[PDB]
Amino acid sequence: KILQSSCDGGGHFPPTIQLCLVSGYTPGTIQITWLEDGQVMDVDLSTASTTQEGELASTQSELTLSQKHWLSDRTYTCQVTYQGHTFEDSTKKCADSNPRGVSAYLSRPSPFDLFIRKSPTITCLVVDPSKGTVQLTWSRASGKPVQHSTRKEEKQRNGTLTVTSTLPVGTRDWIEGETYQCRVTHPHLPRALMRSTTKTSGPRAAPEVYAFATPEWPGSRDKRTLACLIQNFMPEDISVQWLHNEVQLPDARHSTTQPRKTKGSGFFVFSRLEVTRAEWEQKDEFICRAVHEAASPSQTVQRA
Amino acid sequence: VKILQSSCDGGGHFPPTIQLCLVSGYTPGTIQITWLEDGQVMDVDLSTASTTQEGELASTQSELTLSQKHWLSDRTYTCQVTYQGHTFEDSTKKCADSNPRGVSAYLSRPSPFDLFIRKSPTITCLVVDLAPSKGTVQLTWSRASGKPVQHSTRKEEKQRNGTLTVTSTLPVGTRDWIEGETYQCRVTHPHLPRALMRSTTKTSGPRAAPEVYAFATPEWPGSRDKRTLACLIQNFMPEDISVQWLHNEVQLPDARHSTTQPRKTKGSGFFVFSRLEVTRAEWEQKDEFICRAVHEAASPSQTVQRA
Amino acid sequence: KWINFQRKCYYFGKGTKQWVHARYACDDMEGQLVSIHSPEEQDFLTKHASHTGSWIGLRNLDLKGEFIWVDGSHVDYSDCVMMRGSGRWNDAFCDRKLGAWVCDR
Ligand SMILES: *[C@@H]1O[C@H](CO)[C@@H](O[C@@H]2O[C@H](CO)[C@@H](O[C@@H]3O[C@H](CO)[C@@H](O)[C@H](O)[C@@H]3O)[C@H](O)[C@H]2NC(C)=O)[C@H](O)[C@H]1NC(C)=O
Ligand SMILES: *[C@@H]1O[C@H](CO)[C@@H](O)[C@H](O)[C@H]1NC(C)=O
Repeated sequence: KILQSSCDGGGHFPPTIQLCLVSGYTPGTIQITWLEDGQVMDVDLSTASTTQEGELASTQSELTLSQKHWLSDRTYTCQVTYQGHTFEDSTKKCADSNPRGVSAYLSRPSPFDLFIRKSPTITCLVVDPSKGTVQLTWSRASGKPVQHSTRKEEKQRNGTLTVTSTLPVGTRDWIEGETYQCRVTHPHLPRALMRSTTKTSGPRAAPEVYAFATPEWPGSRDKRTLACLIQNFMPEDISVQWLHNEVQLPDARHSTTQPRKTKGSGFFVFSRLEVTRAEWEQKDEFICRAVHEAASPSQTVQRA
Repeated sequence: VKILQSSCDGGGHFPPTIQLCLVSGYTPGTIQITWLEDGQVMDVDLSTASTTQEGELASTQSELTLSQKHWLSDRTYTCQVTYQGHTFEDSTKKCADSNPRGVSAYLSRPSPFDLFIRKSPTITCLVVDLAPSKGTVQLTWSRASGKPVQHSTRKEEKQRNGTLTVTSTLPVGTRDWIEGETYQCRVTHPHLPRALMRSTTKTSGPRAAPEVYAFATPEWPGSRDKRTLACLIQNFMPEDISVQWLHNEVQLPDARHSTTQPRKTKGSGFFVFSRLEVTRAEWEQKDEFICRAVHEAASPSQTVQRA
Repeated sequence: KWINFQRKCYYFGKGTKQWVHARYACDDMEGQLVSIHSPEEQDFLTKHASHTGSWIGLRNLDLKGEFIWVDGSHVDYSDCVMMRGSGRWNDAFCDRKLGAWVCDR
């Protein structure tokens, strides 16, 4: 049974939140893993301690969390692995008696899928359960036929059902200006919820890519940082990728900031990449490729 | 001594039975534990006491069982500890619901420029309200210890998207913030069933000096008079950072200059990017652009600048 | 109530509070946090010292870097600094809580 940190006299939340407490069991090797709505958290944040009392063994884990992380409405799960079964226990911030309605989100396809991969896809993420009667109907603005979407449902640990529908859209059809409609129906909801997205019609501008390298700093020798600036482009849709030895580096390695407006019409994005001594010695060339709607030639703007 | 309440399930629903209290280590001796209900002594049969000796210091824990109707009725429980010096007190109360009807409040820490250079630190409470109806957004201010606070500038700005946003700027002490004082805030609305409580303090933990890097963009076809300046400030903790742009010994305002949100490095530290656009008349008159960065761990005198 | 030594009065308060919260308690009881300058003064504090630890009037302003006492006097005889059960001092966290505090007037 998980035990959370209590609030003060007034009812105000403390800056640091402490969780978890595991009951007595038969002596043996145990595995404690922290989760954040189906995502494994860092082991350094939690502290483990085992104490033997009489015949049964007791263990306690303590995870420290900030006030902004706990009050952001996120469910934490303590995964216990012993004898190859697994025992789950979830903890959440004090909530109301089920407020608001069912919300659906329809996102535009990324420029990588639209130009490089040539396979653009639209995902309909709907957050909800009483009964498994969530229907996702697909239709077009003109009245053209559509292919069947991959309807996959994932029941979350917080007691909610999330079903995604991936529809394969045409490459030439999206650039021309086709609007894709979606219909979501539920017995609890009175009116039929409908969400539709299309190509962001407005001004078009070619992005300006700038490559920068950081010099040697006292303390660091093996590791170096690469900074990239992509500015003056509309719409906000942009794909940032780093290249080394003609091949694309993984998405986890490079970090990209949210599209922010310039002091002018356009948008700007910053890219950061951390590289080791073995990378530049083998090949001293780092090119950051940017994919955009108005980009030329063939929607590819790259700078070394 | 610290009181630990029973956690809610996955959905956020309250459990039928609530378990509280935990008392820290002390010098061996006879102790007295008494349970209170807003200044009223509760029955001894409801609570269970157990003493455990660990090394040299003795540890004791009390567990009081309460029904869901008793805990959610908005009542404060106090654990009175009597040992040598007379009395000791720690209070526990119900947690106010977060995001009621799509209403979120944000309380930010004061920027290092206002804390060290300007010497006037201020805390802003930005609350986003999606449904602007007949009622008030009362922003009550209080301290963790119970010290008096000055009146905050309550200004409301109705946005074009159909939402109301009210900000409360509270003037906090310079020496009080560094020492470790926690500032509490209470948000109430007549249409909303439950209140909103958000509190912030000085992030006590590891300290690291920021690494400032200055860069200039070359000539691009189309643009001739205007040029852009890029700055990188990395490897620093906590996330609180102030970014300033200087030209002819005079600082530049919030306009032209743009700074990204503090993002985590693949490591311990944090990183921020700064962008500034300059005209041909600026570099010809003076070809020097210094970007100033203010941080808690920064040296010398909380000033790290690069040209 | 205050136990006397040399000429200065000393109060040995008990209760789980932070360094800043313990500082307000000394102000309400007419005075301020304990400041040590004499080597013989440390011997008296060890006699009434708590096993958990007691908060002392040593703090960091960060602007200068060096540690200065609560009143404003420079440190001669030897992040919020606490006093151990043995006698010697060590660096500790600002948000950290202890069940003992010492005030002087
Ligand atoms: C139970 O846990 C799940 C975790 O998967 C929570 O679902 C998450 O809910 C948020 C808020 O509705 C979703 O974020 C939204 O994403 C869209 C698309 O990127 C964006 O446009 C919105 O601005 C927003 O950030 C998030 O995608 C969603 N996660 C998944 C995988 O569906 C769920 O809300 C939790 N339940 C409760 C009651 O808190
Ligand atoms: C409305 O505008 C404000 C501007 O500050 C923004 O913060 C908010 O997210 C906007 N709301 C919606 C629904 O876009």
